[PDB]
Amino acid sequence: QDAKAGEAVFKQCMTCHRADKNMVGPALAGVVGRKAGTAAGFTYSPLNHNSGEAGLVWTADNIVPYLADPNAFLKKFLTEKGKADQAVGVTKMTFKLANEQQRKDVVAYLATLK
Ligand code: HEC
Repeated sequence: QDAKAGEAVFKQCMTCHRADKNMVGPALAGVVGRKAGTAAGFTYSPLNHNSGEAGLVWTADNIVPYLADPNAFLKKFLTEKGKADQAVGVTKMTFKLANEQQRKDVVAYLATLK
Protein backbone atom coordinates (compact mmCIF):
# COMPACT_ATOMS: atom_id res chain seq x y z
CA GLN A 1 0.00 0.00 0.00
CA ASP A 2 2.98 2.27 -0.69
CA ALA A 3 1.78 4.50 -3.53
CA LYS A 4 5.28 5.81 -4.26
CA ALA A 5 6.55 2.27 -4.79
CA GLY A 6 3.43 1.76 -6.87
CA GLU A 7 4.76 4.32 -9.40
CA ALA A 8 7.26 1.84 -10.74
CA VAL A 9 4.59 -0.84 -11.10
CA PHE A 10 2.25 1.69 -12.79
CA LYS A 11 4.72 2.16 -15.66
CA GLN A 12 3.65 -1.32 -16.88
CA CYS A 13 0.02 -0.24 -16.77
CA MET A 14 0.91 2.85 -18.83
CA THR A 15 1.50 0.53 -21.80
CA CYS A 16 -2.26 0.36 -22.18
CA HIS A 17 -3.81 2.86 -19.81
CA ARG A 18 -3.78 6.61 -19.44
CA ALA A 19 -5.27 8.60 -16.55
CA ASP A 20 -7.67 10.69 -18.56
CA LYS A 21 -8.17 9.21 -22.02
CA ASN A 22 -8.95 5.77 -23.30
CA MET A 23 -6.22 3.80 -25.09
CA VAL A 24 -5.77 0.01 -25.35
CA GLY A 25 -7.54 -0.10 -21.96
CA PRO A 26 -9.93 2.39 -20.36
CA ALA A 27 -8.93 5.64 -18.70
CA LEU A 28 -8.07 4.94 -15.08
CA ALA A 29 -8.47 8.30 -13.33
CA GLY A 30 -11.20 7.81 -10.74
CA VAL A 31 -11.23 4.03 -11.21
CA VAL A 32 -11.27 3.56 -7.42
CA GLY A 33 -14.99 3.95 -6.74
CA ARG A 34 -16.08 3.37 -10.35
CA LYS A 35 -18.63 0.75 -11.43
CA ALA A 36 -16.77 -1.72 -13.59
CA GLY A 37 -17.15 -1.37 -17.35
CA THR A 38 -18.22 2.28 -17.35
CA ALA A 39 -15.34 4.51 -18.49
CA ALA A 40 -16.97 6.84 -20.99
CA GLY A 41 -16.34 5.84 -24.60
CA PHE A 42 -14.60 2.53 -23.89
CA THR A 43 -15.90 -0.73 -25.33
CA TYR A 44 -15.47 -3.45 -22.73
CA SER A 45 -15.59 -7.21 -22.95
CA PRO A 46 -18.88 -8.84 -21.96
CA LEU A 47 -17.10 -10.30 -18.90
CA ASN A 48 -16.09 -6.87 -17.55
CA HIS A 49 -19.37 -5.23 -18.66
CA ASN A 50 -21.51 -7.93 -17.01
CA SER A 51 -19.48 -7.72 -13.77
CA GLY A 52 -20.21 -3.99 -13.44
CA GLU A 53 -23.86 -4.56 -14.35
CA ALA A 54 -24.09 -7.11 -11.52
CA GLY A 55 -22.86 -4.35 -9.19
CA LEU A 56 -19.05 -4.56 -9.15
CA VAL A 57 -17.52 -1.26 -8.04
CA TRP A 58 -13.71 -1.17 -8.05
CA THR A 59 -12.30 -0.48 -4.61
CA ALA A 60 -8.86 -0.21 -3.03
CA ASP A 61 -9.42 -3.73 -1.68
CA ASN A 62 -10.80 -5.67 -4.67
CA ILE A 63 -8.46 -4.35 -7.39
CA VAL A 64 -5.66 -6.21 -5.56
CA PRO A 65 -6.93 -9.77 -6.18
CA TYR A 66 -8.19 -8.67 -9.61
CA LEU A 67 -4.68 -7.84 -10.85
CA ALA A 68 -3.39 -11.31 -9.92
CA ASP A 69 -5.77 -12.85 -12.46
CA PRO A 70 -8.44 -10.65 -14.06
CA ASN A 71 -10.32 -13.56 -15.60
CA ALA A 72 -10.44 -15.61 -12.41
CA PHE A 73 -11.57 -12.61 -10.36
CA LEU A 74 -14.41 -11.51 -12.67
CA LYS A 75 -15.55 -15.10 -13.25
CA LYS A 76 -15.65 -15.77 -9.49
CA PHE A 77 -17.50 -12.50 -8.83
CA LEU A 78 -20.25 -13.27 -11.33
CA THR A 79 -20.42 -16.90 -10.23
CA GLU A 80 -21.01 -15.76 -6.64
CA LYS A 81 -23.89 -13.60 -7.86
CA GLY A 82 -25.62 -16.63 -9.44
CA LYS A 83 -24.56 -15.29 -12.84
CA ALA A 84 -21.91 -17.82 -13.93
CA ASP A 85 -23.38 -17.92 -17.43
CA GLN A 86 -22.48 -14.23 -17.87
CA ALA A 87 -18.83 -15.10 -17.14
CA VAL A 88 -18.10 -17.55 -19.95
CA GLY A 89 -15.96 -15.06 -21.89
CA VAL A 90 -12.58 -13.56 -21.11
CA THR A 91 -11.38 -10.05 -20.43
CA LYS A 92 -9.58 -7.90 -22.99
CA MET A 93 -6.87 -7.18 -20.37
CA THR A 94 -4.27 -9.92 -21.02
CA PHE A 95 -1.91 -8.67 -18.30
CA LYS A 96 -1.44 -10.12 -14.82
CA LEU A 97 0.72 -9.04 -11.87
CA ALA A 98 1.69 -12.00 -9.71
CA ASN A 99 3.45 -10.22 -6.86
CA GLU A 100 1.09 -9.27 -4.05
CA GLN A 101 3.14 -6.36 -2.72
CA GLN A 102 3.34 -4.88 -6.23
CA ARG A 103 -0.42 -5.18 -6.58
CA LYS A 104 -1.03 -3.52 -3.20
CA ASP A 105 1.38 -0.72 -4.06
CA VAL A 106 -0.01 -0.03 -7.54
CA VAL A 107 -3.55 -0.01 -6.13
CA ALA A 108 -2.41 2.58 -3.55
CA TYR A 109 -1.14 4.56 -6.56
CA LEU A 110 -4.53 4.16 -8.29
CA ALA A 111 -6.31 5.54 -5.23
CA THR A 112 -4.41 8.82 -5.76
CA LEU A 113 -5.46 8.99 -9.44
CA LYS A 114 -8.52 11.20 -8.84
C1 HEC B 1 -2.59 -3.92 -21.96
C2 HEC B 1 -1.72 -5.13 -22.21
C3 HEC B 1 -2.94 -3.73 -20.47
C4 HEC B 1 -2.12 -3.60 -19.42
C5 HEC B 1 -0.56 -3.69 -19.36
C6 HEC B 1 -2.91 -3.35 -18.25
N1 HEC B 1 -4.24 -3.31 -18.62
FE1 HEC B 1 -5.77 -2.90 -17.40
N2 HEC B 1 -7.04 -3.19 -18.92
C7 HEC B 1 -6.73 -3.43 -20.23
C8 HEC B 1 -7.94 -3.58 -21.00
C9 HEC B 1 -7.92 -3.85 -22.53
C10 HEC B 1 -8.97 -3.43 -20.17
C11 HEC B 1 -10.49 -3.56 -20.46
C12 HEC B 1 -10.94 -4.99 -20.01
C13 HEC B 1 -12.17 -5.56 -20.66
O1 HEC B 1 -12.35 -6.81 -20.53
O2 HEC B 1 -12.90 -4.77 -21.26
C14 HEC B 1 -8.43 -3.20 -18.83
C15 HEC B 1 -9.17 -2.99 -17.69
C16 HEC B 1 -8.67 -2.67 -16.46
C17 HEC B 1 -9.42 -2.42 -15.27
C18 HEC B 1 -10.98 -2.43 -15.21
C19 HEC B 1 -11.43 -0.97 -15.41
C20 HEC B 1 -12.90 -0.71 -15.60
O3 HEC B 1 -13.23 0.45 -15.98
O4 HEC B 1 -13.69 -1.64 -15.33
C21 HEC B 1 -8.57 -2.12 -14.28
C22 HEC B 1 -8.88 -1.79 -12.80
C23 HEC B 1 -7.24 -2.20 -14.82
N3 HEC B 1 -7.32 -2.54 -16.16
C24 HEC B 1 -6.09 -1.94 -14.10
C25 HEC B 1 -4.82 -2.13 -14.61
C26 HEC B 1 -3.59 -1.88 -13.87
C27 HEC B 1 -3.56 -1.28 -12.45
C28 HEC B 1 -2.56 -2.23 -14.65
C29 HEC B 1 -1.07 -2.20 -14.33
C30 HEC B 1 -0.84 -3.04 -13.06
C31 HEC B 1 -3.13 -2.73 -15.89
N4 HEC B 1 -4.51 -2.63 -15.86
C32 HEC B 1 -2.41 -3.17 -16.98
C33 HEC B 1 -5.44 -3.54 -20.73
C34 HEC B 1 -4.29 -3.52 -19.98
